[PDB]
This record gives sequence, C-alpha cells and structure tokens, in this order.
Amino acid sequence: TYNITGDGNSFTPTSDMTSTAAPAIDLKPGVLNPTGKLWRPVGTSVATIDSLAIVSDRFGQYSFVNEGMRETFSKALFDINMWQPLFQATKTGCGPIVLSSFTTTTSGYVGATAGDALDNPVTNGVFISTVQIMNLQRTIAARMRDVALWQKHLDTAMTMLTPDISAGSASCNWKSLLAFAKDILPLDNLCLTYPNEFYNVAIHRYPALKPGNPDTKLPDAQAHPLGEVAGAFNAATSEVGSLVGSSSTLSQAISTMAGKDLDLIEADTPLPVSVFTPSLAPRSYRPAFIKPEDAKWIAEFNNSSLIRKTLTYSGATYTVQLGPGPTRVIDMNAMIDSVLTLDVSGTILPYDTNPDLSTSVPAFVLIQTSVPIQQVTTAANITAITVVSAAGASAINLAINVRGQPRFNMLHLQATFERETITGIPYIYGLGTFLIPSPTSSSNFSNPTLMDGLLTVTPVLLRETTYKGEVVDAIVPATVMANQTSEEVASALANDAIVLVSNHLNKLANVVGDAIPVASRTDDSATSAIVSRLAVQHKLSQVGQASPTPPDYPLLWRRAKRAASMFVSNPSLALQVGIPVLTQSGMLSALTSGVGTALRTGSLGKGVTDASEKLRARQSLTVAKQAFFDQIGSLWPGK
Amino acid sequence: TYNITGDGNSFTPTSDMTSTAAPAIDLKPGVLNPTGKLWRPVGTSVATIDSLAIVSDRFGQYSFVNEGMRETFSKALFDINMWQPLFQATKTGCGPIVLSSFTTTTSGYVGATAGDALDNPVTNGVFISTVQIMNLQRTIAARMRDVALWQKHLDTAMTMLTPDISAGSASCNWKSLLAFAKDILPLDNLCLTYPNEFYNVAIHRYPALKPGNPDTKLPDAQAHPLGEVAGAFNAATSEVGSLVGSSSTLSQAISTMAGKDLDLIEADTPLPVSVFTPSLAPRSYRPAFIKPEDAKWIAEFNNSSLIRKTLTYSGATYTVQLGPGPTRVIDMNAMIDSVLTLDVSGTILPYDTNPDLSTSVPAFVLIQTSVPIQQVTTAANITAITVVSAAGASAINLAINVRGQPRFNMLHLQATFERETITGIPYIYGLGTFLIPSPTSSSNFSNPTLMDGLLTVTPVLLRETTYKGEVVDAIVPATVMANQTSEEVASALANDAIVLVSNHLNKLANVVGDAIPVASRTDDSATSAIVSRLAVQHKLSQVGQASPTPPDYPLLWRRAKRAASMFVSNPSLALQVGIPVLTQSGMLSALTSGVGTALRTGSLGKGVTDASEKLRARQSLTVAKQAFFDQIGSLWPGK
Repeated sequence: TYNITGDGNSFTPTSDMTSTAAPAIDLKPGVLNPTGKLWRPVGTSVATIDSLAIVSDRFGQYSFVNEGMRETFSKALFDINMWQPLFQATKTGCGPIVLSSFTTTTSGYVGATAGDALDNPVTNGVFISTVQIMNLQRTIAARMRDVALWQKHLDTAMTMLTPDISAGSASCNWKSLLAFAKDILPLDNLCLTYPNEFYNVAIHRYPALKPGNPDTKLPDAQAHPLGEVAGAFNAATSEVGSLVGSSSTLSQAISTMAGKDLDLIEADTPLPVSVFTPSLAPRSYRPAFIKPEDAKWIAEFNNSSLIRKTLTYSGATYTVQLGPGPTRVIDMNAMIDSVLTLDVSGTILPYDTNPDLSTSVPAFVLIQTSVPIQQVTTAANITAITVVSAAGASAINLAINVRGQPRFNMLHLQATFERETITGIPYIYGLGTFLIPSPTSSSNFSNPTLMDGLLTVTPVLLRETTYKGEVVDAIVPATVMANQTSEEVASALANDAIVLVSNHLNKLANVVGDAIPVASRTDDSATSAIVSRLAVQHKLSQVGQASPTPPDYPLLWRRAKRAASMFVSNPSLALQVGIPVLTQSGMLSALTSGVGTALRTGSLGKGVTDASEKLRARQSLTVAKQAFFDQIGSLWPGK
Repeated sequence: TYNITGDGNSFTPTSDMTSTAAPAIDLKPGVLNPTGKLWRPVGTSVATIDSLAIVSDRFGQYSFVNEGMRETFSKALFDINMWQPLFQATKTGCGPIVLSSFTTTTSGYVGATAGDALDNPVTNGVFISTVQIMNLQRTIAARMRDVALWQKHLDTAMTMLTPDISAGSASCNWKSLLAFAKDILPLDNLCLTYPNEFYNVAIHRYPALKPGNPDTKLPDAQAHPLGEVAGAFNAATSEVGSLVGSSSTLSQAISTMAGKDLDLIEADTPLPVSVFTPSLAPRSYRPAFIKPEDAKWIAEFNNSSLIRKTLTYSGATYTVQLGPGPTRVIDMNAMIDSVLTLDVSGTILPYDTNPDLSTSVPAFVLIQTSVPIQQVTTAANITAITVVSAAGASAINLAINVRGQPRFNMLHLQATFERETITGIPYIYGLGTFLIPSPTSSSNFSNPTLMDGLLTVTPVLLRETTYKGEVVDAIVPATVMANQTSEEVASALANDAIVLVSNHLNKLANVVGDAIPVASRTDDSATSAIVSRLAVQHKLSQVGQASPTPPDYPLLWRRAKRAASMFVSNPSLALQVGIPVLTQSGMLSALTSGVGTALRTGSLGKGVTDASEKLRARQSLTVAKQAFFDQIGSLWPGK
C-alpha cells in the first residue's frame, strides 16, 4: 500500500467506469439446483446397477455441485477479499476461505431419482455437504456483518462529493477534493481513522480513481481490477442509453404480458371468474342524483303516493312520507354479497319546523316485500319495513350547529347484505332516512326524505363476479364491448366485469408507453397491428365505383394513432359506448396480441429525439458538476 | 460434545470446587520486565566485546523474554480455548494463537545497559517484537470483546439458581434444576440458543458440575481441568476460613503500616509538615457558646464598655452596641491562611422593636487595630472597622416569617483571610452581626449583637501545619500528648497536629481490629507490647517494703486490654488529657512498633470462637439452600 496523502492522483469519473460492486446475488430456488445427487451400486461391485444408495450425506459426499453456484459463490468470496488488508488489520478471521477446499470429490452415479441415476455414472467429480455449506455460509454472513459499518462509511465519502459521472467524463484536482473532504468530514467517521485503507479499497472498486503518489512516475493505469466489464454495459453508447436498462425494461413488460396470459380479452362465451378476477376493492356510490334508469341495483320510488305516518318503534312514530324522489331504493335483490357501508356526513337537514330536532337520526331501512315498489301505495303493502341501520336510534346535535350550519357529524352505517339471509322471494329493497321515534308532523314536514350522502358498497364476496346484474361464473370481455355507457360503468358494482378488464388493460397500456414510442407524436411501425385490422375492415365495396379510399397506409394509420392514443390516455374508453374504431374488439385483440411480438423481435427501440436530448442534458449536467468542483477548488484548493 | 438433555448429570456444588476462572491478570509495570535486552559485539567477530549494538528492534530481535510473562500470557490464551468449539462455530477467527510461535530466537549478549550487557552473552534464547506483541494483544483483546456477551450470559445462569456452595456441599437433581431453568429462563438469552455449548463450557469451568448422559455409565469424574488447584485454596479448612483471605488481609495491613512509615508517632523535636501531613479538609466551628479561654483563634470581648453608634455606610448608621458577650472576636492574627466561610441560617432575630427590620443583614466585620481588644472602649480606638462580609448590604425578609418564625434563609459569607494582606502589625480581628444602613435605635436595641450561626474555616494553605497556634514547619506528635483538652481539640484549626495524628492513628486501629483479636473480650498475647512497657514502668520501689504488686501479668495485662480497647473505640483519646495509662507516649510507641512484628511473624490468627461460629452458620445456610432447591424440585420436578 501507498501513502494516500500524495501527488499524482487522478479524479476521473467516467461513464465507462460507473461505480459498481457486488451488492446482491441471485439466489432463486430454481437456480440453486444443478443437479444430480451422487449414488452407488448398493455398495458391492459392478452388478448391482439396478440398485442405488446415496453417498454419504452423513457428513460429506453429496450431489454434483452447481457449476453456476460455484462460480457465483467464489465471486462473492472476492468481495471480502477486496478488503483483505483491512480485515487482517481488524483481526477478524480474515483468512481467505478458498471455497474450492469445500468442493470435495464425489465418485459414482449422477441422477435426480434412483430411476434416472441408475443410468448415469460420473466418476470423480465434486460435492458439498449440508454441514459444510452451513459453516461456509456462516463465515460469509459474518464477514458481511463485519463490513456493515465499513460499507456505510465508504458510501458516505462517495456521496459527500459524489464521484459519479453517469454520462461522459469529469475531471478535477483530487488533491483539492481530498483536502476539502478532510477539512469538512466528520471526525467520528471511520474514514478518518482508516484513510489509507478506505482509499485503497475505493481505488480497487472505482477504476475511476487513482492512487496518490505511489510512483509519481506512474500513479495512473488503464487496467484496474475486474470491475470494468460490468461497467461497459452501464455506459452510454451511440444509439442507446443503457443496455441493461432497455433489456430489463422490456423483459418486465413481457413478464407482465405473461402473467396476464393475453387470451383474457378474447372471451365471448364463459370464462371463469376465478381465472379472470384478481383482487377486488369496495366502491363508493351516491343516492342523490344517481340515475334509476341506468343503475341496476339502485333505482327510485316515483312521485305520487304518500306513505306518511308509519310506526317505527314502540309506540313511537316517523313520517317516512313517501313521494317526490324519496332518496333511493337500493335494489339488493340477489345482487351478490356486499356490506352496505353508508357514509353519512354533512347531511342532516333538520325537520322543516318541528321540535323533533332532537331524536332524529340518519338511518337505513331495508324493505322486504313481494309487492314490487311501484305497487307500494299504502302501509298495507309494505310487508316488512325493517330499520336495520341506525345504532342508537334517538339523536343528538352532531351537526355543526353553532354557526347556523346543519352539518351532520360523520357516521358509519352497516347493513350486512347477505342475500342468503333472505334468499330472495320477498324481493329486497332499502332506503335512506332521518328516522325518528319522536313523532313527526306529516302536515308540516311534507318532504318524504332527504338523506343524501355516500353509499360505499363493500363487495365482500370476491366469489363469482357479476356480468351486468347477471350473477355469473363467467367474465366475458369481448361481449362487454359497446354495451356500456359512462353512467353504467360508474354505477356498476365493484364485482363487475368492466373494472376488471380495465385493470388488465391498464397493464397493456403500461407496456405500450414504456416500450413502444407512442409518446409525443411519434408514429412508429409498431402501431401496425391496429392499422392492419382497419385496412381489411374498410372493404366497403359496392357496384361500379366502390369506396375511393387512397390506400389505408397514410389515412387509417393516422386515424389509428389517434385512437390508440385515446386508449392510452384513458383505458376505460374501450368499454365505453360510441368510440369510433375501438368499438371493434378485433382491433383490441390485435393490439393485445400484437404487442408481444413487438417486444419479442423488436430491435431495441431508442427514440431518436430522446437520444439527442438525453445526450444534451447529460452534457450540461457534467458541465455544472465541473463548475461545482471548480468552486470547491476555489474555496479549498487542497494541496 | 454431549447432548445436554440427558441423565446422569450431578449437581454438586462444593467448597472444594468454588467457582473460579481467570477474571484479570497482574500487569504491573515493575512486573513486566525480566529483563536483559539482547545485543551484539558491534557486528564483527569475537573481538569487539567492548562495544554492543542492540539486535533488530527494527522488526524482530528484542530482549530476553519474561519467563513469568510467557507463562502468564499462555494461560490467558487458555481462557479463550475454553470456548474453542464456540468460537469456531461463531467463525470468529478461533484458531488458537500459539504464543510460542511469537517467542523467537535471540542470540548474543544479555543486559540492561551496554555496560552490564558487555559482560554477559546468552546464546540462542528468545525475544518478542513490539510489532508482534501489538498484533498478539490485538487478537487477545478482540477475543475478549467477542466473548463479552457470552460471559454475561454464562453468569446469569450461574446466578439464576446459583451453584455456589462456599461451605461444604450441596446436592439436588440437576435435571430438575435444568428443566425449571428452561421453563423459567428468558427466551432472548444466548443460553437458550446455545444450550449445548454453554453447558459444556460450564462443565469445563465448574468441576462442581457434570455432563448430562454422555456415557450414563460414567457421566461423573474426579479429574476435571486445571481449576481444582486454585479451588483448594479458597476452600475452608479445619483451622482457617480462607488461606488467600487471611494472607491478603494481613498483607494489606502491613502495607498500610509501610505507607505510614511508623516512625511518625515518635516525634518530639521538629518533623517536617510536608512529610507528616497528607490531605486536609475544612472544619466547622461556632461563635455561640465557644470558650474564649480555650480557643486560640476565637475569643470574646467582655461585658462593659458600650460602643453603640458607629457610622457604617454613607451617612448611614448601625449600632454595633458592644457590651454583654457580643458574638465572638475572631482572632485571625497570623493564624495560617484560611477562608472564613460563614454559614448563617436560622438566626436573624429582628431588632427588638425597630422599623429597621428591613435593611438588616447578617454580616462579618474584620477589626484592624493596634489597640488590643480589651483596650477598645470608644470609637477612637477602633482604627479600622471594615465591613467585609455582607454582599448586598441592605435587607429582605429571608426569614420564614409567615408563621411568626424568625428563620433566616441560608447565607454563604466569605472572608479571604490572607494574612499577607495585612502582614500583622495592626492585629487582626473580626466580628459577626446583623449590620444596618438604616439607623438603629441604641436606646431601644440594647443588645450588642446576636448573630449566632456557623463559621466554617477553610484552611486553604495546606502549607506548613500549625502546632497549637504555633505556625511551624514541624509536626511533633509525642509532645502533643497530654497537652490537649477535649475542648481544645474541638476548637483547634483544621491545620493542626492533633487531627493529623488521629488520622494516622485510625489506620493503626484498623489494622489492630481486623488482624489482631481484640474483639469481644479476647485477651491475646498479641497485646503484650503495652503490658511490657507497663510492667517496667511500675517499678515503684521505696525503702523496705516496696509496692507489693502481685506480678504484672494478670494485673496490668487486664488494665492494659481495657485501655487498648478504649484506644480502639475512639482514637482521639490518645490526644486527650487525663487518660490513665495512654498518657504515656512510650506505650503508644510500643503499640505502633509492636503491631508490625505481630503481623510479620504471627501464626495466622484464627479466633476459635469465630471458627465454630462460621462453621455453624455455614452449615445452616447450606441446609436452607438444600431446602430451597427442594422446593424447586417440588414445583418443577424437571425430568
């Protein structure tokens, strides 16, 4: 080792030399194997081939060692080796392990099963023991936990004036840098106790950095350790940013395609719930101004009838007062299994002018009658009015009443909508209302009722997702197409085909944006899948002079970017009625499939625009870094 | 190693087997040496004997190694070895050092100085290098700091049901113990992760304990490791408790005698201050009812004179009112150097009935006149009344006045009594008083003054301790004898012979009580020193029939225990006038000297009484421990 406090030392951070170490390694189970355990012909001579017993698992002779695992593991040991002089100095069992010693001869048969192994004998290879690996690992782990302080400290240095030029090249007086470091750095650092080691290590890791003055002749070199190799791959090229990058990126896209299993979209006729549906969340709907026409599970009673005074409790009365748009009728007649999470706040609106101000609560009432709502004109009809959701059913001024306001405190109501509880038959309804025991003046409070907040359906039963009111074991995307208005979608239960499809469709979009250059106005060949479907579809031929469409290739191509772009910008549009060309499921199937091939055999898409731009920005960054260092040079021209 | 969770394992704590390890070793500088550094005859052949150069300190060849240090150090290494299987398992550089490897050949001349070394050549011995010891130590330290958690954990076990029978022998089901341990012990312990190791170690340290079931045949043994040896010396014998004990104890007594240097007491004619005096502390005296006759530095003015109105401040007046026992006159006329730390609390006693209640403070006034106090009858006399000690010299009701009380808050006054400030000549006095600016009615407040609290003399000048007012470079113990009343002693300045002597005398006493059996009525031959002086002194012969004293040996012997006992019970009595036989300094010299011989060649004094008693108590302890374990056996009969 060399005196760190010398002259000649380069501070050359380059893109070429992008910091790297070995942070973590691959340890996937799958990856652990290669492969065959070693066996023997009973134990007697060359006869018993029919029979094998495993070698001495007892304390040694195990399987044929994982070529990759050996190679990997040895590498790992080299990390520690990077700090050998320091370990040694710390007296912390430094002695380089030599993995090879552990990898001991195994001689006989190679195979996974006795079966297979019978056939194959492999003389004088190598095994490793459970015990041995135990103790080997033990060591490595220990080594790591000994370095855990060091690593941190090393890192701090490396950031406290960061030697990282990710793009191109920077240079400044290392001396200058170094001395300001030691003028600014916290005394309590390990770096200040161990300058010499840390720097040595740094130099050994960062080819970007050179030793002090060791031979001021030659402080600098071009050959450093292994590092280099890995660095070249992170360094920006003529046509691409990062090779690893784009490769990874694309591979993540694939694997998400993989997991979606594509096919998903091309489903007319029953595709099973379980298969299509992942994980589901609650949704929030309103009474208020929802639309009875559109909303399957939530409609309204109609103006004109008047069911005013109904007994609500023991000799206690409330006017439900049924007429002009009385909140909403929640149609929970076999509408899967949910929890009617009613979230009332704001809305109280005190009775007109009744001293029934006290004792009036926000409530939920289910109505349980074989008399369809439009028939329900008198008390007789009702069968069952069951007040379900009120809890302490009196009242207190929870409304922010001080300043005139009739804001009602946030309540959480629950109605366990389990259709099994009733099992249909007296078809299931529910209403929302400020229900009282203390009798309300019907003549006075002419309003039926105006309990208008939130209704957060909790679709508990992730079992069996609904296709448009139809409680089915089927999710059929392609037929969902063009059969949904925005209103309908919004209205729809959480448990419904539509949202599920969009969730899947959002992953397709994700892929497309990141991988395919459908960014600011770049029409790419990639987009060809949709156009090919469009092109053939447009064969509107009549008699004589058919459709005189100057070939599809400009025309439809541009139209098709436009509509792709609309898909991308909002995925739900796919499900939304009246969308020019996406209404044709063919084109969506075409896109879906299309992409995968496009990833597959795509010659790594690097947008010309973006390249230049990244180049430029990168350069300017470097400039300002230079200028920073310069300022640092100025303020403490370290030696 | 053996399964700990087996049968056959003994739980036999014995006196014989008193836990021990190697907690710390001797590393006294003195002790580091042995000895001669190794040198060479310049470097040429056998001619240059006249000249030596030290061998290669450079990186190796140093001194002849410390025989003791080698032996010691190797032992130390063995501590770590006690945990070798565990170290190894922890992967913590376990590999047993082998000190011997470090101890490398040195061949040539042996000596301390070139001088000495010239004469002595010692071929092919051994050295150790600075560097080497550096790195060796480093290892050992590291080892220790690795075990620091283990040690603790081991200890906890060993106390959580303590296997320590210091006296005799105990036995109980180890199984029982063990299982209750593991049923009660904290999960977070290292003991519960490492059962097998800890137990092994335990067994290796504690011969008192046997392995589980290793061969249930033979789980038990009588040969354990080295331990044993050390244990036998801590084990109680037929005539003594502990051999180490009594040996140590006595040696501590000697060395305190050593440090006192005996001679101290036998000093008539000037023995130098510095020599006799160690470290000194402040003392606390009262005005109040101290006695002018006895108290050198603190006397009183005498009733009848009346110096009432004296100007105290700028056109502001206080009646010092000098007559009937006015506090005290502190005679600080060349009475060494002190800080007159006046500690007033309680005492305020408001003016008789003057609206001069406000503006009256507890103060100190020094009086600086060549007119001796008894001559001081009018204002003219005073020369100087200097109000020294008041600080904010007005007043506030600091007295706990609410409940009628006239308790004055605790004040801290200071008068830097540096006799150099004045250098005698206008002889130095001081008084204590509630001094006012706001004029006090002399006719009214007829009392002179009653400022009676504490006066804590701070004898700052540990230079030159006073013998009875006489500021001398001499401390003469033997002449102090019989020239001090209890009053005088109490009165005496901190800086005075008397207390110093007692402090020394207290160490003699300490020795005597711990070592010599001058406890509950045991007259021992040891006491013979005093009697032999007594015996010869009693030679009261006249004419004819001289003193018919039935020989000294019962008579004087008993009288002399009595008076020894009185000395022991209070050391100061030695300095106190009128003590029958101790008044003779001869006897104190005799005791002083006497003791040392008595320690020296005493056949290790173990009082018969105490032996039996210790035996008995010890046994009964063991009994109840047995009974405890028994209860533990009961509550969880572990396997």
